[PDB]
Amino acid sequence: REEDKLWTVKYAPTNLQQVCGNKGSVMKLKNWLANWENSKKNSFKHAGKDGSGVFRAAMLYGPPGIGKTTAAHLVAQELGYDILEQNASDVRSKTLLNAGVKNALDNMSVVGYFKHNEEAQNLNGKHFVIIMDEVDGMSGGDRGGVGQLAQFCRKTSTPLILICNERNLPKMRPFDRVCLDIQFRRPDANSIKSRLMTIAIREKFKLDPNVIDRLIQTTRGDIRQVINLLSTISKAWEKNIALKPFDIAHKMLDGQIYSDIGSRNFTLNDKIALYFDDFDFTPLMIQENYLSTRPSVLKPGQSHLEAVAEAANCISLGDIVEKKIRSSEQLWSLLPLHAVLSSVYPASKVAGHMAGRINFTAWLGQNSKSAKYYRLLQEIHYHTRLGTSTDKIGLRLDYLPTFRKRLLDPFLKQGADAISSVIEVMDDYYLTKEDWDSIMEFFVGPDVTTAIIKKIPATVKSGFTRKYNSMTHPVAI
Amino acid sequence: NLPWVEKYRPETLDEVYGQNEVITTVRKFVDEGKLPHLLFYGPPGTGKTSTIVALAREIYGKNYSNMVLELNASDDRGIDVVRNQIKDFASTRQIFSKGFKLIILDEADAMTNAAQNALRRVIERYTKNTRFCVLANYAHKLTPALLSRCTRFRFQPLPQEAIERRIANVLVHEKLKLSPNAEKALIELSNGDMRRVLNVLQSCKATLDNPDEDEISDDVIYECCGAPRPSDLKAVLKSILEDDWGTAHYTLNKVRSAKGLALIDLIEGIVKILEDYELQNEETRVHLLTKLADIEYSISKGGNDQIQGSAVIGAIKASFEN
Amino acid sequence: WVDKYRPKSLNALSHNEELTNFLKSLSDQPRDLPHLLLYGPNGTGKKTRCMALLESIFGPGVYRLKIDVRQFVTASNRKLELNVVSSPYHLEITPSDMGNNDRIVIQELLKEVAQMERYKCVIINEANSLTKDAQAALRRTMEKYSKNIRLIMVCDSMSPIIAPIKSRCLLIRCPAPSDSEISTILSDVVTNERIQLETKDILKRIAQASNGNLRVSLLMLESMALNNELALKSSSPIIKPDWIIVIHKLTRKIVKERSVNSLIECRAVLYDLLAHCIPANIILKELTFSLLDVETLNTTNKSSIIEYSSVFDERLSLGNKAIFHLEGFIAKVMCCL
Amino acid sequence: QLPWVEKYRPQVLSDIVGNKETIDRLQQIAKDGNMPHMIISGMPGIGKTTSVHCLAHELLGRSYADGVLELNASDDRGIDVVRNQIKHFAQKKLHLPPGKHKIVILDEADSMTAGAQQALRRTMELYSNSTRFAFACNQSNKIIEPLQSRCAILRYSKLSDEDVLKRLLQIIKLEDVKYTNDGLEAIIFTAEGDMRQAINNLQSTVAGHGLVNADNVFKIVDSPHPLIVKKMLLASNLEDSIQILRTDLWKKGYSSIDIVTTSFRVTKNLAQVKESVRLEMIKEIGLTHMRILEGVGTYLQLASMLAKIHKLNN
Amino acid sequence: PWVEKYRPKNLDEVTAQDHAVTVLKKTLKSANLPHMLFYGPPGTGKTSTILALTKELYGPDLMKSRILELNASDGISIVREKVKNFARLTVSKPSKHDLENYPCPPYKIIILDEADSMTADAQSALRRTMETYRFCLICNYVTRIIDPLASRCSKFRFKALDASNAIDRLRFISEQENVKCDDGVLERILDISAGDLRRGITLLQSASKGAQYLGDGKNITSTQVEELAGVVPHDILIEIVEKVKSGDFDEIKKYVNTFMKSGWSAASVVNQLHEYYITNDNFDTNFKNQISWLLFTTDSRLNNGTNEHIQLLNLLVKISQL
Ligand SMILES: Nc1ncnc2c1ncn2[C@@H]1O[C@H](COP(=O)(O)OP(=O)(O)OP(O)(O)=S)[C@@H](O)[C@H]1O
Ligand SMILES: Nc1ncnc2c1ncn2[C@@H]1O[C@H](COP(=O)(O)OP(=O)(O)OP(O)(O)=S)[C@@H](O)[C@H]1O
Ligand SMILES: Nc1ncnc2c1ncn2[C@@H]1O[C@H](COP(=O)(O)OP(=O)(O)OP(O)(O)=S)[C@@H](O)[C@H]1O
Ligand SMILES: Nc1ncnc2c1ncn2[C@@H]1O[C@H](COP(=O)(O)OP(=O)(O)OP(O)(O)=S)[C@@H](O)[C@H]1O
Ligand SMILES: Nc1ncnc2c1ncn2[C@@H]1O[C@H](COP(=O)(O)OP(=O)(O)O)[C@@H](O)[C@H]1O
Ligand SMILES: [Mg+2]
Ligand SMILES: [Mg+2]
Ligand SMILES: [Mg+2]
Ligand SMILES: [Mg+2]
Repeated sequence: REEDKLWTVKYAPTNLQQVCGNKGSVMKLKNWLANWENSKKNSFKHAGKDGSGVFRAAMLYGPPGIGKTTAAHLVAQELGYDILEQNASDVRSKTLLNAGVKNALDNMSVVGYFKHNEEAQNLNGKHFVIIMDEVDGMSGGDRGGVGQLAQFCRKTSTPLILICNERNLPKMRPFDRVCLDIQFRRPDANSIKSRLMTIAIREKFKLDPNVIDRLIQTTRGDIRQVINLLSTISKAWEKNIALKPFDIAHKMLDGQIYSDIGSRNFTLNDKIALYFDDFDFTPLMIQENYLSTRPSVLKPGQSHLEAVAEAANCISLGDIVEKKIRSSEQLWSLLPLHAVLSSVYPASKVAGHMAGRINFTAWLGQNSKSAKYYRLLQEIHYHTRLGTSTDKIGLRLDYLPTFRKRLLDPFLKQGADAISSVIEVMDDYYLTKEDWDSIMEFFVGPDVTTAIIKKIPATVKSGFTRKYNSMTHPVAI
Repeated sequence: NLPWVEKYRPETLDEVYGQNEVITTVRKFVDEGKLPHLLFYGPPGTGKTSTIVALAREIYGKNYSNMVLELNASDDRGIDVVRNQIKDFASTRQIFSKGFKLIILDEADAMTNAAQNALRRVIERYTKNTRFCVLANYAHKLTPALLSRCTRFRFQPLPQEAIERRIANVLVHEKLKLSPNAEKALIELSNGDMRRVLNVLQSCKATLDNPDEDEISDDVIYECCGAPRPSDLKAVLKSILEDDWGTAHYTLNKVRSAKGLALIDLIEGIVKILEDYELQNEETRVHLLTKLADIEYSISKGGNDQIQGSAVIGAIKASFEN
Repeated sequence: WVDKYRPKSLNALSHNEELTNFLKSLSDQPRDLPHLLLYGPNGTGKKTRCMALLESIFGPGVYRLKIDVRQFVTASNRKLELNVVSSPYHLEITPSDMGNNDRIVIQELLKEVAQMERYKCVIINEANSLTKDAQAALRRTMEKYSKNIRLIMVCDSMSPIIAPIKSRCLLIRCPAPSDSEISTILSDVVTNERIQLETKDILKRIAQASNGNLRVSLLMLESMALNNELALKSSSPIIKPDWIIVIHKLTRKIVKERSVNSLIECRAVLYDLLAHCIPANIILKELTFSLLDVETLNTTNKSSIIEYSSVFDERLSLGNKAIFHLEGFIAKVMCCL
Repeated sequence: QLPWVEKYRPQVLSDIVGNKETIDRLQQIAKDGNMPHMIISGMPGIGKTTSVHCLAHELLGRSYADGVLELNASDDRGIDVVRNQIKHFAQKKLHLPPGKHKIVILDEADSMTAGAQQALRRTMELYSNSTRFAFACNQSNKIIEPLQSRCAILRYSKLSDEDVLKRLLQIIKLEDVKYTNDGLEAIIFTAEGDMRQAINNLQSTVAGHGLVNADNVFKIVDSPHPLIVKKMLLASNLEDSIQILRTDLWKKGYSSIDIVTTSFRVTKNLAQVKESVRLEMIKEIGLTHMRILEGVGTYLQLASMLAKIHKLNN
Repeated sequence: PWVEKYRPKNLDEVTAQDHAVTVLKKTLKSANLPHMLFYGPPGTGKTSTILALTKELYGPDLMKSRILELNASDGISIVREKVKNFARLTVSKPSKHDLENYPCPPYKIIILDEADSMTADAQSALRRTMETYRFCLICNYVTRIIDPLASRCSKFRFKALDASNAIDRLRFISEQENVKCDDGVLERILDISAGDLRRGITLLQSASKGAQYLGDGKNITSTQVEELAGVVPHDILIEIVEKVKSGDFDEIKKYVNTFMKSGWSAASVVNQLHEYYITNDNFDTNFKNQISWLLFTTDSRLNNGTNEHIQLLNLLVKISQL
């Protein structure tokens, strides 16, 4: 019907110009799917202008709810292909994969044939696009699924598109080089904001831009979560169901609450209940914005800095308590204590007036970035272990400063003829281009490389790519 | 040949000791016939299992082997157990009998949160046709819902009268001679645990049964049980309090090495002795208790034992200077 | 560069003549080779000594090595497929990629490798990241298979090692290289690579700045040789890694400014350092040992800084979120100063 | 015999007391019909399962027996189940009013393994036209990220004291039992937000001692009396506190966990002392609690806790 | 290795433990050899006495047929399919040459070592497997094993050897292997390996086989033994205590940096410092109080797997501030 559908399904994209964010990856996937036929004609050996001609299959990965499935379905439908979809809700064991999909690997569609075959629209209507979605979600009930799908990544005859959430997971190791792996990222705030404004204009109801920015900060970029939360719909809504952590942070940091007249009106039990209001976001919010308030509860002879120091000490104690709690859930009884140490005591110590605005916690984004970079470093070590004899931690600590002087330092001065030397160097360690970018990504400090990598001309980078796509020395087993 | 734990197990209600407060209400429940879901919790070696088995035997007599399901700990603890065995035992009826069936779980506190939720759902489902009686050692490791669904019963440790009556009873049916101080030491060590008493009595029996008539002195009981002697404890405390560092260190090392004692019971006995001293200043007690608790918590994680022993000596000598 | 000139045999080691003598003495009895436990600071050349003892007892074919994958079944339904870098005569296990399956994977892989067939070597890299269950399983395997498995455990500061392990292997320590021997081993490299050294004081300077770290000294020499057109003169601006400079700037900001307005930037710098693959203990150690070298401080401030660092180090080793303890330590430092 | 918790369980959505904005949201949902997939998180015994049950009832009217699939912890929820049965139920044909939908209520969703939760993703995404999932979990952290992204999160706050007091007043009025105000205060103190536990303790008191009075409540709950704990914590001489802990609490066989929890819950309500001293005493009590939970529940730890509390109060 | 060549194979080579062999010789002449529970510190000789008694009472040829040895590997299926089967296998027929020399008892022997960290369900099955059909199980913590097992099994505490009875046997080894040692080396190997004995034998073997490589035939001096076990030598410890006796922060920091860089990388320096500061007779009581307290604090810090450099520097600074 019209009003019975969800907001995520009714407002889902229809073309490729509505998918917000990650335009580069979508364009790369579309170009690869379009030129797949020419690459098949040449036996998958001549990488044409993008190094994406030798890859049989593609792999989509990234955070949850970015548009992976939508983008894949839309780029498959736009070129006139026929979609054969398999997901986690189907038994993708080794025997069942051999039975069902292996037979339909190279065959032609019957629905695609009987659908439209008389008008000269496109010759790829009968061909298959096999979309293996949720490949990371294969449980223990699918034996040999990863290996059989990695084998399917080769010796195939139709565009195979794999979708996962954590590519650098060691379980996904058999997909090392046999598939083109493009990466989806958390879309910029502007695109999500524009999509929200469009949806709100269509639904005929206005919001404050501050509320939109706060929602985008809360959901951490999951567009699906944003739409599903907006569907719940104004001050009462944001103040009681949606943005509750911000209200908790604002109420627990008030100076008038911990005064004697105020404490007798708002006793400790109300503050602990305020913590229990949301026992998953209050400690992080408090740790985020406890040292940005002008106090009014300082003792007669206590400066700001030592009060903040005591608050941080109690914060560390509460973090230890939280680790002890989450180590064993059956210790639920320790939740009240974690209320006082993590949330109530520092706020009490440094309560007062908010200097500026209350910001959402930044620990989640930094933790996700740290996990991603840890997995990237482990993947780099998996390749370079045979020639360094160093630990996965000492590598980043010692080797990479020299690798910068070896890999990119020639490019800034020698120009574009030193490509052979740097390829020779990076081939003594079984290093690839994605590994090169991952290496350059890590350089924090005065040696930041994100500004210089874009400064160099694009012709040099394209020449490097096309020259590297020719020669390869990746075998050591 | 059978262990005294099983041989001297109460077969009826009247053969349990020191639990009158719960026995009267259990008798009221059984003669009224309104037996609800029970939670028997308390320190180990008290009589929970014996009490519930005796109650089941009294209620069902010979058919006890038919309507009583005695389950135990993990035993390949999957959700399949609570989902199939208990569920079919509660849902299916009984043959050639009248009344409600009984399921008794031993040490049901080792269940995870999911298992406890499953069990409380099963209890809520068939609460009209069967009654659950669960045993536990600590009433805090259980979900509050499962605790509320039933009625609790705390089995307080056995006082002197009950354990002495049981010593008399075990002396009736056995040819044994026991010294007046031996029983005093036995009760001081038992802490109110009948199981450990029956464990140590037969061990000392088999130890000194040369003519079947020797007198069980306190030294052999202390050796079989591995508990510190008050004389050695007081001697170590006096040596730490009065003598110098070398002498006190040597005495502590020789006492804890020539007997086979761990620092835990050393600290326990030492603080138990220090509890009743006539201290002048209170900061002494404050520092003593705090530092010895810190030493205990550090010993709990297994450090270098000589360092913690020297720290015990230092704390004792530094707290008793005011 | 650094891997180019690496000794591949006991004769090729130019450091610590005593240890090379002991190793060549051990390599004369292939029939009886006891389990070995090597300990010592990082960047000393103990893995090189392992692969050189292996080269001396076996053929030169030990250095050609390949990575394989083997599968095991855990308690749950998550059958693990783990990688291993092996050789025709030895194999290496680095129990850092997995965290809790240690006591299972170690014992299982060892009992499988013991039964494939004169023995085979298992080098356990980072033998200090093994929980007590892992070490217990390891000593069980050492008791069970003694005729086909010879463990050479590489570790550092072997305090977290259970005593039955220490008893059943020969302990060997590898002291850090003195600046003199570092000077000779750097002169060898600059001679083999025709580097135009102006004086010989730059070698001693690098040795002193490396703090007895051999591989760090070599890496720094190579990194600074690519900046002066392979002509190292007396004006040598010693270059530190890309993270030590940030830590020194943070230390200077802490010393110069003591306020929450600087604590915000300190937390930002800590975020930027942690998100980019740098552990917490390393950051804490570096910040502590850089806060004690400043000349503006007195003895009381340093004696308080070291105590606060010693407490927050345990608090870091006991918690799961590092930024909390790091910010707490920085706040306490600013409170003391 | 019949548990009062089951007999007086709310059946209409308006009878539920406590959270007001979320109950109003659910009322508007049941009045409109367009219900989305929803996770309901919160502390135990606050009305989560009852909420979704009355919601499904008011939504489907005379179709609850045909278009509602409930799976609690006592049922098999593996991979085979979520693949076969849930999918076959989502695809079922059913002629419902233009606003209503089918309902799959999964209780204790945090107990479902990750492998089983992975399979529900496309099942709940593709059939959003005739199937809406409702999860009821205690911890919203054990639910995988995709599920948390799909369905809206609804947190239930812990119950305050006036709401539980009003519910108990309604219960005692409809039950015609004698009571005293201090007995109701003891019930509120012991319940700490658990409405189910409050009703259960009230029924137990009424059935055991007849008159709801603080002494009978503290006798039947089998917990340290808050008055004696307050006297132990607020004593002047440390020797007095140690003697009280020795002869009154430790001798009667109380568990150390119970002693620490009662001390925590009494120090929270000690409105005579200041706020900072209360917070620091709670900090020391929590330190002792964490020490006990690690295997050492020795009397020495409680003695040290009392010593620290006395040193702080002095 | 010497640990297995000179392993005690009969009941009289053992000299350290004496209180445990007399009672077993007393029970020997009766077929009532019961289930038994050995416990104590490692390297005490438990397995030695077990193998000695099995060899004395069963014979050499039957060692592998009816005497079974099981250890702690990874289950319940092992017990329900093999260990119970191993318990119920019809015992092999001892030939006439065995009866000629060895009196055979009418039961089998099954040795389960390391019974400490076993699961309770396996124990509930194992008590049944042993009661319906002997066993000699071993652990080092009697608290972890459940009580139904220890009920029927009689306990034996294998006491840790003292420094007195441990020398002669060691001396015997020095005579049995023609190893040439120094004068004050034996008691050094004893104290460095205090408590356990097999580690002392391995240390002696390693020192002998190392010194023999030099071809000097010289007395094995004590510094070799102190270097093998990883303990810090006395000269470096003297340097440390001299630097910390009177020195500023900078010198202590530089010296501890040099130590952690090139010196002995073990964290056993705190043990040597404790021994030196406690056993000394030059420091007063108020000093030793804080010395012991600081050493205990530093040990508790180091036990948590933290960095040793920072903790050692903090300990040295604190012990210097006094
Ligand atoms: N770029 C986008 N613009 C607008 N809506 C989007 C966008 N990406 C996702 N959505 C919404 O999210 C819904 C489903 O997103 P999907 O792309 O299917 O999620 P996903 O990328 O597959 O991530 P998983 O599979 O759940 S881990 C769509 O129906 C849209 O409503
Ligand atoms: N009250 C009692 N009267 C007489 N014998 C008792 C009593 N309590 C324990 N025993 C003895 O101790 C043995 C063990 O008793 P159980 O009831 O099994 O222990 P429990 O109190 O139920 O707690 P467990 O078994 O340690 S979980 C019994 O077989 C008796 O021999
Ligand atoms: N707000 C409320 N108003 C009235 N009665 C309530 C309320 N909340 C809970 N109850 C009572 O508590 C009983 C149990 O509540 P449930 O919703 O089943 O508990 P729950 O929310 O599912 O939490 P669990 O199942 O323990 S994790 C209900 O049957 C009611 O009698
Ligand atoms: N009293 C003794 N006399 C002579 N040698 C002994 C004595 N006690 C131990 N040993 C030696 O030490 C070795 C240790 O053997 P075990 O009996 O297994 O020691 P242990 O106590 O079992 O150690 P575990 O198995 O780690 S608990 C023996 O093989 C002997 O070589
Ligand atoms: N005798 C030697 N001569 C030259 N270089 C050496 C020698 N010993 C070690 N090295 C250097 O040490 C580096 C290896 O260090 P490594 O053993 O990985 O450190 P760690 O001991 O911390 O694992 C090699 O790059 C090598 O150049
Ligand atoms: Mg998807
Ligand atoms: Mg019992
Ligand atoms: Mg529920
Ligand atoms: Mg042994």
